[PDB]
Amino acid sequence: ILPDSVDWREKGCVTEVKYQGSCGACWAFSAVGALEAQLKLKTGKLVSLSAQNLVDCSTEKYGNKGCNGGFMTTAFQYIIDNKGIDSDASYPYKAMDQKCQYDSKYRAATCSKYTELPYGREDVLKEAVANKGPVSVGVDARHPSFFLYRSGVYYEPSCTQNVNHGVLVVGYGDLNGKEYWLVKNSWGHNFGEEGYIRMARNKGNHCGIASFPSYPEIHHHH
Amino acid sequence: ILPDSVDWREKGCVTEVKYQGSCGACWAFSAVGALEAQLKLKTGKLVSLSAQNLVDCSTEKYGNKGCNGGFMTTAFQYIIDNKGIDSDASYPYKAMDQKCQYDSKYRAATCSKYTELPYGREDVLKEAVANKGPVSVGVDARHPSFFLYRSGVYYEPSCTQNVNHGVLVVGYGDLNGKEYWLVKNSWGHNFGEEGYIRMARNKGNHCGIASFPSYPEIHH
Ligand SMILES: Nc1nc2cc(C(F)(F)F)ccc2n1Cc1ccco1
Repeated sequence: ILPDSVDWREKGCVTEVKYQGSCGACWAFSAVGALEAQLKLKTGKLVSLSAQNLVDCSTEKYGNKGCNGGFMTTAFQYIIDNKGIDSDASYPYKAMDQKCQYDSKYRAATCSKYTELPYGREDVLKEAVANKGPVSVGVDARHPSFFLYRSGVYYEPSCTQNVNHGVLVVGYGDLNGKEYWLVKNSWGHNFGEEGYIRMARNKGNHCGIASFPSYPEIHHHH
Repeated sequence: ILPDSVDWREKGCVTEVKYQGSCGACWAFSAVGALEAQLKLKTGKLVSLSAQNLVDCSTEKYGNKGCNGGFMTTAFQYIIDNKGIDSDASYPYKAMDQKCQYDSKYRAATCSKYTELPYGREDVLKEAVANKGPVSVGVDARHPSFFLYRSGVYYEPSCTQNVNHGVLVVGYGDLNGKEYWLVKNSWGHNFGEEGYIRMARNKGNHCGIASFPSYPEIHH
């Protein structure tokens, strides 16, 4: 039976909010945020993983376009196929397309698989957020109400299920009975509530938050 | 000689900042803001003009796509061709595509002509803002730095001269040695400084602000 509220920040499973600047790397930040939590759960160590490693290395054979966008699922697939991802410390974020510079010497995490949740199932997304960890999702972020959000529970009647922005669901709850998803963005600590947005939950897959969810798992490190 | 600083809000030539919502009508808000200023300068009365009238009626013939974007200059051409535009009060903004509902009986303004300024010429834009009125421009707004802007003079190293968002230049000045354009947006009061942004001026056509400037005129 699921908790009424979850916040993976309280379990030490969520790194500081990142700023993607003028590079469309939301998909890469979403993916490494999902994997960071799995690394903490497995090892007890919270380590920022390299979004830049994904931008530079999870490219055309993964359907991804670096600063012009990508899939969280095919990011996880790169990490599986590459047998690792570098720490952010070793392979820092530059907000631009670079040649691949992955070095196994600075590998900080691996990925053995990823799980894709069923389209528009907010009940199933709630289970995965409670029991597995933070979940990579897409939202429709193409609304001034979204990018000028300051606080409270975001609800936008003009929102669609056509997602265009990769974000991380790190919990859920309710604010005076308005249910929400707790979403970590990569627009820096000045966006929203110190980089987070609470987005309407159980309002018909609002902004497509449950449209294409996925989460990675870790098997071996050595 | 041109003034050091200009602000057309000081002459009562600028309406309230509007909120376009989820409809890409920035081109329409920019076009009516530039015409609103000429209407005040002509009649002495400040009247908000119908961005919706443009979205609905300045369509295929003007290369405009309503909530999917358009051009301030072809909007001015619609007003010239149509022999008017309704007030915002008579033809309210709905943030969606609708059938043309223009009615000459609620006409609040006309347009006799529009002028397009030369590409990249911040000196010529300054002359127009000083001597003519607010100028419709496009900027490159596709930068988190732009939509997160809170105060000061916006400078983005990643900005390009490929413009995508219509806005209105209502002045210029110098804040702490940073030259700026004073820009009215259509993202409501929670964007920037109560709906305005100061954008870097004389920094090589920053964010394309002087790429495609235009202003309308009224004769009667
Ligand atoms: N002339 C002109 N006005 C423009 C307005 C916009 C804006 F998005 F801000 F509304 C973007 C481009 C614009 N151009 C250039 C052009 C020349 C042929 C096609 O487009």
